Amino acid sequence: EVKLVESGGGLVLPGGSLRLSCATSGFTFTDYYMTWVRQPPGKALEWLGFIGNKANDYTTEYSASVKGRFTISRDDSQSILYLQMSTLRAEDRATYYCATVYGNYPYFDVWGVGTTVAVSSATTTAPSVYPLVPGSVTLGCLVKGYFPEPVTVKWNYGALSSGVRTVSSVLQSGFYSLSSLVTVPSSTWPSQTVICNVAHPASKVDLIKEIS
Amino acid sequence: QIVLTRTGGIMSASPGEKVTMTCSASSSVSYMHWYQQKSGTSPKIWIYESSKLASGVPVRFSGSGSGTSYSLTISSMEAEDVATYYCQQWSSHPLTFGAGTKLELKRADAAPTVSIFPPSSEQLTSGGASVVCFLNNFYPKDINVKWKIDGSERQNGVLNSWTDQDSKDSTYSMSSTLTLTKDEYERHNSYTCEATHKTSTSPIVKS
Amino acid sequence: SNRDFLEGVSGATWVDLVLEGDSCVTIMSKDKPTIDVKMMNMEAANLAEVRSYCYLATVSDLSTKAACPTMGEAHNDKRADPAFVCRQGVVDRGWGNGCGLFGKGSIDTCAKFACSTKAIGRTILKENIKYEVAIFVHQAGRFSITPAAPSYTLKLGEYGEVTVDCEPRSGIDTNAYYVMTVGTKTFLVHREWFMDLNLPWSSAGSTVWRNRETLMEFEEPHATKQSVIALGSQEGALHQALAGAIPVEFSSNTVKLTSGHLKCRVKMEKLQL
Repeated sequence: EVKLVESGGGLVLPGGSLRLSCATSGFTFTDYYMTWVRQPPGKALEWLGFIGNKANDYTTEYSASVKGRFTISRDDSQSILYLQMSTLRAEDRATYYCATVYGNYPYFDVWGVGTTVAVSSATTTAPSVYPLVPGSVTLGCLVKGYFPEPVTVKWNYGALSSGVRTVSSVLQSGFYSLSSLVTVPSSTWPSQTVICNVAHPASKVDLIKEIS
Repeated sequence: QIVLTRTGGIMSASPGEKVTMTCSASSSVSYMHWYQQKSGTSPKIWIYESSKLASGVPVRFSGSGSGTSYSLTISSMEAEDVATYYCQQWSSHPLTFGAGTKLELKRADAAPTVSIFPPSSEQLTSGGASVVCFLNNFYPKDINVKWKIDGSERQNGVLNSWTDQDSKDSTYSMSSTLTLTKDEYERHNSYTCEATHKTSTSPIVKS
Repeated sequence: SNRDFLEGVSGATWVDLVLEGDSCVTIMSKDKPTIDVKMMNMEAANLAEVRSYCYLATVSDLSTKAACPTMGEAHNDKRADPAFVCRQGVVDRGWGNGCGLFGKGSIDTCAKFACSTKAIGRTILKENIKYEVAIFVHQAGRFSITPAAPSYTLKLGEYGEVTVDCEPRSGIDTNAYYVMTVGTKTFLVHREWFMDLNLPWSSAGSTVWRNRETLMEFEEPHATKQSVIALGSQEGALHQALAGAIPVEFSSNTVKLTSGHLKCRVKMEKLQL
């Protein structure tokens, strides 16, 4: 079916630029209009702008919030969408979504994973993952001292995906902290591989740990 | 600009129960669309042109609306309907969304399965530690959590992490963490997690 | 008139003779009677089809699919049927026609293509060209001669008989020309000029007309549907650009020509004194 995979999210300083990509597949890109929508860390949902197709002179329209700051472009030859961004600030901090437009009366049907845009001058940091060992049985991995969000945790390389409870993360000391817990029969421990994958896109690292 | 102020900020609904959220608009309108976003997932189109149901959408959902007043209604609430619901307007420019209506399944209760984990030595190395209690699968959401310095209610350095309604069983989960120093392990001995809910007479303390 | 006059041959049982588009030849000798030999005519036998063009199509079964902007590429379902010719287009759209967004809507127009008149092109070679050769004696009768079977023995009864070997060279470059048939008039098109005409064309016993658009006008678009017509007869504008070719009669699956001649050995031997 359809595929809308955003890419090009990271941390940028208050004023910098960034070019967001939406590589698509599973359909005739050129034929359809296309749009960008951002979701702030606050649930609110902001449309940014859309861009027509070839036969419509790539007509574009932007929201008041994006006049000047950004412009959207279409790589019709490879089914790719771009959102060039400039002079970001506090408000631009969000998760940016890339959706196709459709219907007699337009609506954003197939959206995409989304991509995370953080705006601040603070510094990147590789987290401090520790072994939350059982003092059945419930374990987990603590993840503190890192910036910026988001981090990614897994168990058994994305295999073990039931009983998993990776909590949210809260700001403090200019730092994110998230926790995580999962559970399996007290019979299969430590008689099987107990590992928590933890990736940090900020400092582009990973830590294949193992709670013995 | 035309603002879509949504009626019913958050709400609960018992299975089989009929539910209705409202989309009030600060200006006349032609059509209204509705999107469903489940925690984590990116939105999904659900109701378009006021009342036409997207594909895959259960016939349980329905939308009415004309002019400035529009609404969608679930015929018989169900667990998979648990999510946030946004309304979009089209008649004018720019395109507008509402704030969203959070829809929660009002299910049966559950025992806060409390747990705890001692400070992993890793950070005890340079004066780093903090006790962390854990409170999985439990309903309702309402819950007071507390720690105590040998009888002393400690609040300075305690931040919590309230998670959302699990999709596989509609349950919750919370996480609390005390903090000031780490040189304070032998500096004191009695730690506590005094979790109080409505599924227990005596406030759970597994510490 | 062009009735040439020869003499058997120096005490021999043979003669080597030649004929034009019309000429005949009398051959005399002491003992044997005289024999008027004529080349009556030459015709092309059973011509095979090579390619027939159309010059008056019929357009039927209209049907134009549509789509606003933001509704992608309109696709006509008939686009799956060979008999139909389809031209995807574009048209203004907006509120006034059930679209919430003014812009260029997709559109796909389909129409069946049928032929009402074919200009059938045919071909000939050695294996089919006849040569009428009348023979008199002073009683007669005629016959035909092919590059395949050139000779021929004519029984003359109480007079005797005669073998007549031959070499049926012609004038036309065989396998270089074709027999075009516009309306009733038949013509002789020049190799390429034929398969260089811009018109709908069937092939070898084919039912598949190609290059069809040539005869049908896709008229101005129109949100709803789109008018499509077929062009008037070409017979006219086909005769006009086709008068330099050789006017001929395709009378009954055959073709009369002129550019021909035979070099024949007349074996008078079998002839009775």
